[PDB]
Amino acid sequence: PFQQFGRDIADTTDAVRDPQTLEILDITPCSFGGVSVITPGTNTSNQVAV
Amino acid sequence: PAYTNSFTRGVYYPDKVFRSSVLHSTQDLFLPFFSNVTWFHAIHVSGTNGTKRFDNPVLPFNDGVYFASTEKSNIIRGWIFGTTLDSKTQSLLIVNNATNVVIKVCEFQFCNDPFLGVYYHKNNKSWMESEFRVYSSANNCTFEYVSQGNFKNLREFVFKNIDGYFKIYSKHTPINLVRDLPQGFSALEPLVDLPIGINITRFQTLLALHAAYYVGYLQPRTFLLKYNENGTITDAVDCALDPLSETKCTLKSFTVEKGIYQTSNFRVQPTESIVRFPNITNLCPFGEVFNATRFASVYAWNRKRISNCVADYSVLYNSASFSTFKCYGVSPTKLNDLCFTNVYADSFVIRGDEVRQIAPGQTGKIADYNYKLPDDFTGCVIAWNSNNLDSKVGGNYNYLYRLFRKSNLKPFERDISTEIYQAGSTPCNGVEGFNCYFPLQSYGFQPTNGVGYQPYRVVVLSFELLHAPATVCGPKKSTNLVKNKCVNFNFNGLTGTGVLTESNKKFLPFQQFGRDIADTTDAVRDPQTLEILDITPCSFGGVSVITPGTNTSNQVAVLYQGVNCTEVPVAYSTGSNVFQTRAGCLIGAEHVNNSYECDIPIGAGICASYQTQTNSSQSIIAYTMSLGAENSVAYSNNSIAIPTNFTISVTTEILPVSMTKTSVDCTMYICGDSTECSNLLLQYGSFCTQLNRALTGIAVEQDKNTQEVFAQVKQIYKTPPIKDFGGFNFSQILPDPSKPSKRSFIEDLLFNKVTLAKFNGLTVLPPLLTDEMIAQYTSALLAGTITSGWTFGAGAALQIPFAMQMAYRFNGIGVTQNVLYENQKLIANQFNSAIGKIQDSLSSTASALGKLQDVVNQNAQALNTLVKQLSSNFGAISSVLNDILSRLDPPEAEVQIDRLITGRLQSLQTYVTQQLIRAAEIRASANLAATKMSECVLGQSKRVDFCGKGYHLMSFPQSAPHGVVFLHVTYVPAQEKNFTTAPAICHDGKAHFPREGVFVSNGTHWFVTQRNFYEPQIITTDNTFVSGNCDVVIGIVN
Ligand SMILES: *[C@@H]1O[C@H](CO)[C@@H](O[C@@H]2O[C@H](CO)[C@@H](O[C@@H]3O[C@H](CO[C@H]4O[C@H](CO)[C@@H](O)[C@H](O)[C@@H]4O)[C@@H](O)[C@H](O[C@H]4O[C@H](CO)[C@@H](O)[C@H](O)[C@@H]4O)[C@@H]3O)[C@H](O)[C@H]2NC(C)=O)[C@H](O)[C@H]1NC(C)=O
Ligand SMILES: *[C@@H]1O[C@H](CO)[C@@H](O[C@@H]2O[C@H](CO)[C@@H](O[C@@H]3O[C@H](CO[C@H]4O[C@H](CO)[C@@H](O)[C@H](O)[C@@H]4O)[C@@H](O)[C@H](O[C@H]4O[C@H](CO)[C@@H](O)[C@H](O)[C@@H]4O)[C@@H]3O)[C@H](O)[C@H]2NC(C)=O)[C@H](O)[C@H]1NC(C)=O
Ligand SMILES: *[C@@H]1O[C@H](CO)[C@@H](O[C@@H]2O[C@H](CO)[C@@H](O[C@@H]3O[C@H](CO[C@H]4O[C@H](CO)[C@@H](O)[C@H](O)[C@@H]4O)[C@@H](O)[C@H](O)[C@@H]3O)[C@H](O)[C@H]2NC(C)=O)[C@H](O)[C@H]1NC(C)=O
Ligand SMILES: *[C@@H]1O[C@H](CO)[C@@H](O[C@@H]2O[C@H](CO)[C@@H](O)[C@H](O)[C@H]2NC(C)=O)[C@H](O)[C@H]1NC(C)=O
Ligand SMILES: *[C@@H]1O[C@H](CO)[C@@H](O[C@@H]2O[C@H](CO)[C@@H](O)[C@H](O)[C@H]2NC(C)=O)[C@H](O)[C@H]1NC(C)=O
Ligand SMILES: *[C@@H]1O[C@H](CO)[C@@H](O[C@@H]2O[C@H](CO)[C@@H](O)[C@H](O)[C@H]2NC(C)=O)[C@H](O)[C@H]1NC(C)=O
Ligand SMILES: *[C@@H]1O[C@H](CO)[C@@H](O[C@@H]2O[C@H](CO)[C@@H](O)[C@H](O)[C@H]2NC(C)=O)[C@H](O)[C@H]1NC(C)=O
Ligand SMILES: *[C@@H]1O[C@H](CO[C@@H]2O[C@@H](C)[C@@H](O)[C@@H](O)[C@@H]2O)[C@@H](O)[C@H](O)[C@H]1NC(C)=O
Ligand SMILES: *[C@@H]1O[C@H](CO)[C@@H](O)[C@H](O)[C@H]1NC(C)=O
Ligand SMILES: *[C@@H]1O[C@H](CO)[C@@H](O)[C@H](O)[C@H]1NC(C)=O
Ligand SMILES: *[C@@H]1O[C@H](CO)[C@@H](O)[C@H](O)[C@H]1NC(C)=O
Ligand SMILES: *[C@@H]1O[C@H](CO)[C@@H](O)[C@H](O)[C@H]1NC(C)=O
Ligand SMILES: *[C@@H]1O[C@H](CO)[C@@H](O)[C@H](O)[C@H]1NC(C)=O
Ligand SMILES: *[C@@H]1O[C@H](CO)[C@@H](O)[C@H](O)[C@H]1NC(C)=O
Ligand SMILES: *[C@@H]1O[C@H](CO)[C@@H](O)[C@H](O)[C@H]1NC(C)=O
Ligand SMILES: *[C@@H]1O[C@H](CO)[C@@H](O)[C@H](O)[C@H]1NC(C)=O
Repeated sequence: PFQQFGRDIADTTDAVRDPQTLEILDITPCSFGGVSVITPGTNTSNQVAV
Repeated sequence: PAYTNSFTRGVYYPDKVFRSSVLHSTQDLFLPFFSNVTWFHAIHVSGTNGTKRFDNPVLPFNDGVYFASTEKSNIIRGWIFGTTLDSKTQSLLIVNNATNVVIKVCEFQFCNDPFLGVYYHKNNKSWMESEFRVYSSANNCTFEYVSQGNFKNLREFVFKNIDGYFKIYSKHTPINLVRDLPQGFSALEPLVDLPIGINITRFQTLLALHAAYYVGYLQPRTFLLKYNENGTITDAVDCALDPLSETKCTLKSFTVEKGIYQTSNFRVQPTESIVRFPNITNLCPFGEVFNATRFASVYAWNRKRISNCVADYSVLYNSASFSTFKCYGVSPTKLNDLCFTNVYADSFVIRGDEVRQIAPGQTGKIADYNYKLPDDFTGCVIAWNSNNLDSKVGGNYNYLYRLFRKSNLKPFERDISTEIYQAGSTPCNGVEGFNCYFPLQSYGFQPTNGVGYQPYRVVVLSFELLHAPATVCGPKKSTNLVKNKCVNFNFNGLTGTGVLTESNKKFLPFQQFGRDIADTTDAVRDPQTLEILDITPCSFGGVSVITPGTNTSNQVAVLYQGVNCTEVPVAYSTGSNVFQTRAGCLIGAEHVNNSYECDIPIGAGICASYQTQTNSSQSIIAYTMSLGAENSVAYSNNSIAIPTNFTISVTTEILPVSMTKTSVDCTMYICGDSTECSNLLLQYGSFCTQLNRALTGIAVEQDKNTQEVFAQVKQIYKTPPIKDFGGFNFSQILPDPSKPSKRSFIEDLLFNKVTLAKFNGLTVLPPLLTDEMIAQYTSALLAGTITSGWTFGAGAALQIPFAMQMAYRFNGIGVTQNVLYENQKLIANQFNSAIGKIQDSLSSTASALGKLQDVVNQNAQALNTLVKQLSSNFGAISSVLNDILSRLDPPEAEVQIDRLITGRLQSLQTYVTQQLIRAAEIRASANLAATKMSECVLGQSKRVDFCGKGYHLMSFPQSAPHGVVFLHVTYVPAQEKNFTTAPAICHDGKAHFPREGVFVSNGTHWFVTQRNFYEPQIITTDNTFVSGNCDVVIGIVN
């Protein structure tokens, strides 16, 4: 009951609480990064891959 | 009186924050632990006796107070929190019972202290007989709010104030124990925080006038805070309280282990600052000028330049001979030690009414034609009247003044010229009168005039702030002589902290300063006397605290790094125990004449430890550092020793093989979906483009090292499930068929030790080989070194029989397969025992993984940095700068974000510099690991003593988070067979030897053997061949 905000070991927001009703919650960042292109040599064809 | 101290209680939650399973050395306002507190007996009298003075429990709100009285009826109601209570501050009233409160903030002008009458036939909650006075003041109500007896509970409350807003903390802990101060801890949570807007300096309790009890204080300390798995305050430790307080603070652990730890440096404060100057005023024109025959007039005010000297004007003030020592622009005080460009001595005579005219902004005939002070108002008035020193009967009008001119005098214009004045039109030519009068008149003053119209002795000082050198400076305040004690000195410009001791040099007249080889302040010469001085910074050094692990008790210790004892706040396990040595002013450790083996060196050769000694025990002992003790094995010219035994000990020295392969979304890291920040960082461009380039180069370089050190052959190999060796087996390292992944137990113990460690751009690139597949490799590597062995080098898993695989390994340090073939069963049994000791140590001594767990520790710590310099906000007050950008006007926001982003680029270049230097060190380590796997696992190097401590017999890879263990199987000799020896034997009148062999007899027979084991044989021409001569050989036997 003494909790209004949250954080975690690495000082990152671990949980936030709806301040109008009390239910467990977590925050996991959406994409976790990552945009790269696995394409073969452009001397070869243009069939791309992501 | 009685002054029993309080327990570890007195704490509240730091602020409006929650954060679980995590420790914090958070800075806020706390009651010091174990500080002496009161035991206030102000309790009621009884019907027949029970009397006492019964004075009031009163301790002013010194930064905060802790309340720990365990009543049994709680008749105390008032909680008077007023800044002063003297009818001028809104004293908030608090009355408490079972968790509900009424609130009022009225003033207080009570009598004595608001008191009641406790008697018979009354007093539980109601009266039926009234009494119980409640009201004593009513002026304003600026804020308000409405909601066996053996120690059933405790009503304790901590009170603190920040920014005016006040936080009540209450927690009615059930403490049935009737013994004493409960040796435990439980914090206090805040119900209502409300902004009274006034200081709190005093709190006082309701009483009456006509058994545990505690009340303490608060100081701006800072605590280590521990929150349990369920997330609540359980135990806390200070920083500045004891040496172990700061030990825990700098290690952020309730379970600190033994060692020295940097805490701070004892910035020994200088006792006094030594102000000093030349010996005398050095010909100041002020002790000689005032007594003069006659002054000059105002139009002819004298000019005696002041320079190349000092003047002490304070002694003039205390001579009480000035009618004015007030300065305009500058102040007469702080005119002493501050000096100006050019100064002049001007002596002359003014009128009392013309004392006004000589002042900034003041006008007059004198101010118009006789003297003007330029509008850069930096001037003074110093004078005294002359009715007693320049009085003359019949009066003196020799003091004149100019009275005709067209405009004002120029700055500092002294005019004596008699240029022909003509305001009018006609040339006067002797016709003088209307519009032709002479431009000179006198003053015509008598001694009998008023003091204003009386003569004045006036000397004014012109303090011009010109571009020329300033050479009229301040007075003397020396006699601050200092010898061998740490002080500050001030030789008018060149300073130095520390001591001023006579030194062994000579000095030169033109010289005044000093220097040294490093071009820093070394010696100074007294301007008032000739003395060959020295200056040395006060103490510096350091404060590295020695202590055993906090699993052991709180016997604390301090150390001063190589500094003389000049600070001794010492006060039967302890006592007057000062001992200075080469380490410096060591404290809290009895000096020991003997020196056992060192554990934790502290500086210059001392190791303070925590062993036990017998005298009639447990204390901190130090000694001059050593290693074990001295050893003395006699080293003749014909004596050897050779081991009849040995050990196969798998020492575990490990190597960081990779890093948490973090990338940086440079723009997004700096600018998490923010428009102008992204724009500006793209405009800066090249910076984070090459930072990303460098970190990608990191990623690729360490995963290619990961490959070559593991996929040395890209062809994977899987260990056959047929684990059959008769004892040589690798149960807890070889993959277990029944396990989920094909790891083994030691991997499990490594993994569950990830207790040392993605929202803020900490983009964790997955390893090219994750747990399961990095294990796939490492298992393949183990399979290769157990089955294919060294021939794994060239892409072909050329299997070899293992029983001869470690035979060739032993030959890798020149050990013939004999000892293996005759001891392999035991060799394997103690191999398994060594592995079991490894697992037991890694499950029982975390320092066994020490350096790798540490390197992972600062990997995570560097990531946490990268996160937390966003807190290092440089002048902003939010983590991500986008809201600061939104907080200012888009041009003004552009301006502020300019230098926030420059600081952020500073942080970027910093972090990447540390990451690159880690990359370099870990890259050398990676090539090291490659060499270990290659020259040490894919074979066996004749390269001695690098595959872990001691020799190398075998080495095994196995996964680790961003690392990899190497089971350094070292050969270490055990026995000492110290019988005689020689270079060779002249058995044929000439030297003898095999490809290599020491000739080491038993006396009974001559024995020849290797040089790492005792496997002797007799001299025989088959092995120990014949070469050399017996002509000049030294130490040989006939
Ligand atoms: C700044 O300028 C002032 C100007 O007066 C100097 O004051 C004089 O300084 C001299 C020497 O500097 C003083 O001579 C003193 O001699 C004493 C020895 O006593 C014998 O000799 C005297 C000579 O008359 C006999 O009468 C006497 O009976 C003895 O036979 C010393 O003990 C004195 O030492 C004191 O002063 C020096 C600094 O001068 C300090 O370092 C010492 O610790 C000690 O305090 C001194 O040498 C003379 O008496 C002074 N007279 C006056 C009127 O001041 C200052 O000395 C000068 N500043 C410095 C640093 O020299
Ligand atoms: C180099 O150093 C290592 C350790 O640093 C040594 O390892 C030790 O090896 C010795 C070899 O003997 C071990 O000694 C033990 O002796 C026991 C004696 O038992 C005999 O005698 C009793 C009567 O006293 C009889 O009842 C018994 O039947 C035997 O006739 C042996 O029994 C021990 O054998 C072990 O295995 C058997 C298997 O069944 C068990 O039953 C036993 O209980 C026992 O566990 C063993 O031989 C000694 O224990 C080893 N050290 C350690 C720490 O274990 C190397 O030997 C040494 N090399 C040299 C050359 O000295
Ligand atoms: C964080 O702290 C919380 C509070 O301390 C922890 O809650 C614990 O949860 C357990 C599990 O239910 C409680 O266990 C017991 O409760 C019984 C009551 O018995 C009666 O009611 C139960 C239903 O609850 C019923 O099945 C029985 O037949 C009875 O009808 C008590 O009698 C037991 O003594 C015990 O209290 C705990 O009470 C509660 N903790 C306690 C003891 O404070 C929570 O789990 C914590 N989280 C952790 C550990 O991380
Ligand atoms: C604890 O104190 C509070 C406040 O003094 C009490 O709350 C009020 O008590 C009065 C009687 O003293 C009632 O008339 C009110 O209805 C109560 N509630 C309010 C004002 O909101 C409370 O009764 C006290 N409880 C105990 C056990 O002493
Ligand atoms: C509060 O205290 C009064 C006394 O001041 C209690 O009165 C007692 O009542 C019991 C009856 O249960 C008598 O046996 C005692 O002799 C009384 N005490 C006297 C007359 O001094 C009252 O019961 C108490 N009430 C509570 C709720 O504690
Ligand atoms: C290696 O050999 C030893 C001894 O022959 C085996 O030790 C067994 O370990 C298990 C572990 O749970 C015990 O339950 C057995 O009692 C031990 N002794 C046996 C089976 O005789 C070990 O299992 C072997 N490991 C491999 C991989 O073969
Ligand atoms: C080798 O050392 C031995 C002893 O350490 C030497 O033998 C004698 O040593 C003592 C003291 O060192 C001398 O007083 C004797 O004169 C030595 N005797 C001889 C015959 O030298 C020995 O000299 C050393 N050198 C060699 C080549 O053996
Ligand atoms: C395209 O490539 C043809 C064959 O080269 C092969 O494929 C490339 C991708 C490389 O892997 C190379 O080592 C292989 O041998 C060429 O015949 C052709 O000329 C190339 N066309 C270009 C380069 O424009
Ligand atoms: C507690 O008692 C000790 C012993 O007399 C005393 O030195 C100390 O000053 C006391 N603490 C106070 C008065 O805060
Ligand atoms: C009553 O108690 C007080 C305690 O302050 C004590 O001094 C006094 O002697 C007691 N009365 C009698 C008659 O003993
Ligand atoms: C204490 O009083 C000063 C008076 O100048 C005031 O400025 C300050 O804000 C007060 N502090 C608190 C916490 O009310
Ligand atoms: C603390 O832990 C070390 C670790 O081995 C141990 O040697 C020591 O005996 C322990 N002492 C106490 C008091 O727990
Ligand atoms: C500390 O004092 C001693 C003598 O008390 C002196 O020899 C030593 O040089 C001093 N330390 C330093 C750093 O000068
Ligand atoms: C030898 O023992 C004495 C007795 O305490 C001690 O004072 C002295 O410092 C010791 N000497 C050394 C070199 O430790
Ligand atoms: C081994 O060294 C000791 C000296 O500690 C010596 O007394 C002994 O004689 C030596 N052994 C042999 C066989 O010479
Ligand atoms: C030396 O000779 C005796 C008698 O043969 C033997 O018992 C002993 O083990 C031998 N020692 C060494 C070190 O060779």
